[PDB]
Amino acid sequence: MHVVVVGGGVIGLSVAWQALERGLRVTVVDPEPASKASHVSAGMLPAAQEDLLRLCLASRERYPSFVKELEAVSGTSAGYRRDGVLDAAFDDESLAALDGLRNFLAPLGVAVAPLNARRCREHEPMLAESVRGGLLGPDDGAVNPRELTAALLAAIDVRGGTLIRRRATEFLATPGVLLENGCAVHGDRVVLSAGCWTHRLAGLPAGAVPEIAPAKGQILRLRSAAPFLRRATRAVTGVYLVPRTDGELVVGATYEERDYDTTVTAGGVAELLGKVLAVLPGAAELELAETAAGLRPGSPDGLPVLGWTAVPNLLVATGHSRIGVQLAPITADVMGEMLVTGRTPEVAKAFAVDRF
Amino acid sequence: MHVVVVGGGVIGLSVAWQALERGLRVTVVDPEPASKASHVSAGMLPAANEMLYSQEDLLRLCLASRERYPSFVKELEAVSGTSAGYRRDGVLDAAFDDESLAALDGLRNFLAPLGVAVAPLNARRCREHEPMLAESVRGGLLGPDDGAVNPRELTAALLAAIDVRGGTLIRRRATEFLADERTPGVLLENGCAVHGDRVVLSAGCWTHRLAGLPAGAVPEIAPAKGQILRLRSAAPFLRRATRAVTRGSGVYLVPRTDGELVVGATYEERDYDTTVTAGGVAELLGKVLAVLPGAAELELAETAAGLRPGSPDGLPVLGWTAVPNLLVATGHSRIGVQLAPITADVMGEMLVTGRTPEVAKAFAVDRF
Ligand SMILES: Cc1cc2nc3c(=O)[nH]c(=O)nc-3n(C[C@H](O)[C@H](O)[C@H](O)COP(=O)(O)OP(=O)(O)OC[C@H]3O[C@@H](n4cnc5c(N)ncnc54)[C@H](O)[C@@H]3O)c2cc1C
Ligand SMILES: Cc1cc2nc3c(=O)[nH]c(=O)nc-3n(C[C@H](O)[C@H](O)[C@H](O)COP(=O)(O)OP(=O)(O)OC[C@H]3O[C@@H](n4cnc5c(N)ncnc54)[C@H](O)[C@@H]3O)c2cc1C
Repeated sequence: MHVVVVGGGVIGLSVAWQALERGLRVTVVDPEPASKASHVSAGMLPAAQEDLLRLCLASRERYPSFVKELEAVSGTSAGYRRDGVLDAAFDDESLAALDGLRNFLAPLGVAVAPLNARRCREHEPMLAESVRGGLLGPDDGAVNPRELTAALLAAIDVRGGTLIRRRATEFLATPGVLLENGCAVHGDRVVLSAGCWTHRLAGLPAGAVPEIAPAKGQILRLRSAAPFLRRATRAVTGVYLVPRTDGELVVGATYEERDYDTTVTAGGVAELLGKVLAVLPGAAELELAETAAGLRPGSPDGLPVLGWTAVPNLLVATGHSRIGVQLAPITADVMGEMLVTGRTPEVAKAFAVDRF
Repeated sequence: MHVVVVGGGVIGLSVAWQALERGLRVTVVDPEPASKASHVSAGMLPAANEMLYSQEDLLRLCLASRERYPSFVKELEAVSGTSAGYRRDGVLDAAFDDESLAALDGLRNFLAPLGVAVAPLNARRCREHEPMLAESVRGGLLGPDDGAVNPRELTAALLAAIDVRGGTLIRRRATEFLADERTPGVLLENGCAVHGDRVVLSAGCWTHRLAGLPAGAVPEIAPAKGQILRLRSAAPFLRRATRAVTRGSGVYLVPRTDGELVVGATYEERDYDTTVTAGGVAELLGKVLAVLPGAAELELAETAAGLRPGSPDGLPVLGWTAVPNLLVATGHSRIGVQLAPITADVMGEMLVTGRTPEVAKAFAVDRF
């Protein structure tokens, strides 16, 4: 059977890859794959709503083997680091949220080591002395989404998946899509995973797909020749600080309701620099190498949108908002199953399209 | 006669242009003209400031350049058929606390004797001239006859003009000064040589680093790093070149006609480093958003960093060296765009007459 995946960010690429891994034939339609939210994304993979939590822990459990399998097929690196994740808090408010977080994670078998202010500074010398304590998640990490999507693209190629670099301009009642150049592509199944543009595809029957509203996020990248920070760090007052091996240090992110605007603004960059310098005062001399902005794919109730629509053979896989890099593997596994079996794995039932 | 100008930022391009205008033949040596401090520069053309209070000679140099700027630009656009991006809509000096409002009183008294139009403005009048100022504005001064230039457009014109008048541009690095010959010259990185009747060094903070210079000839032109940024809106955000002071620190806000808004600048001692840093950009954004809170929505379009050419005593270095037929024209530090015209006029005279105009005597090389 043949599945057409509309949109090729981290969510359609992963989905398309796993569909191939399950012996399906796959076409991905996207004029510029891995160019949007997935391009600017930080790739923090923090452990962290019961249903969503369960979805995240499953994706978490799966991440290591997902990456292993992907590198094997692709002969490429996905840039997955498992050096643990440091949660650092700097005031009463934030130190209390850590207690809540640690209590939320103990029952579920997630390694979480509480750290007092001192222990925090020993794990990360570059933290400001105002640090009040933290949590260490030694089994967690972070990925470089740019490397992850590059691998997904390589793997999809190796397995003979087709990539069409054109815009899907219309959905056709088997299902298919019209492309901007006039050519058409039908398949046995169609999967929409076009981020915050999913619901904007002309020809979708009213009510089929809910509004995947964009949530803007500005983000920046600093650099030093040698890495500045020891490991993926969350500093709460939340700012995400993700060191790459080559000296890049990602700093995200703003969360904003600005429709589809992706302008990098004085306000946003000032917000981010303010946070990083408050908790990493030595970051003052790091080079500001990049500033960017992307759109998170939302949903009317803030949770992912996975499974069948009321339109036969039309599925969706979107609305991962703040954590799609994190949810990418489980989403891929889940949609694989759905396509092959016709049934919806238990862990995904909460995110059916029909709930609206 | 033939003059070789080493270095082609705003100071050698202007100098070279005026030398041509005076019928000299001119060669400019610079691998990438107008690429350094002159590229990042804001182009504020302020009359005077706290810095000139205890510096009568420099003040006199600045006021002369100020007087000359309008006609300099007129003459340059005429020769070049190009715009230099000189705006004369006046300059707004805005203050935001007691400290800064008092410094304005001092500044207004400093400028009245020198024939500089300066209109005091109360907090209300400030907000009427510039609606985007924060409501904490405490009062200002308007300098209606002052303005600002876009250095990028100014150097483009200088380059066009120099071309039109048959000046030669050699896009190579001068690697060595050739001393002790009938005439002075420079060796280039590609091995070719260029002599002239006069040589003028105007290579910013690299001037003193040219191999072959006799010891003591040129003093240390030490770099002073400055980061600067550019914001943008489709329609202009700020009405005119604005200086805002608060909490004992200043920021320059220079609107261009196309919506670009320049915001400078940091002053830092980092030798020759021109890295744009988290610290520097945070400094600048902090200042602009404090006094222009609406600037939060503006696009951050560009960040940059440049090296100001300094001098052992902080004043320009103009005139002859102890090496015969070897002149210099550098060390303008924070205000070379402002001083560019007068510097050009002055060096023209020096080359043609052999004498040093009175206004420039204070900046002789030999003072060290
Ligand atoms: C600043 C920022 C930081 C983030 N940090 C993290 C983090 O640290 N950890 C984490 O887990 N998550 C993070 N996220 C979230 C995560 O990056 C996103 O949820 C995820 O990238 C969504 O993937 P997606 O493929 O659904 O959408 P996208 O990556 O936006 O991909 C959608 C694709 O659809 C395509 N498309 C659009 N219209 C059409 C059409 N008509 N035809 C064909 N194709 C089309 C586009 O070209 C695009 O490539 C972050 C997001 C942002 C904005
Ligand atoms: C951030 C910042 C903001 C500023 N804002 C203002 C302002 O608002 N108003 C104002 O008046 N001034 C301002 N200035 C000052 C102004 O930018 C400088 O004083 C002026 O640029 C000095 O220019 P210059 O031509 O001497 O040197 P530069 O512009 O540095 O030019 C020197 C040139 O020499 C060339 N060169 C170097 N070595 C060699 C070699 N061996 N052979 C050949 N060529 C060589 C270089 O390539 C370069 O093009 C600012 C400066 C900075 C850094």
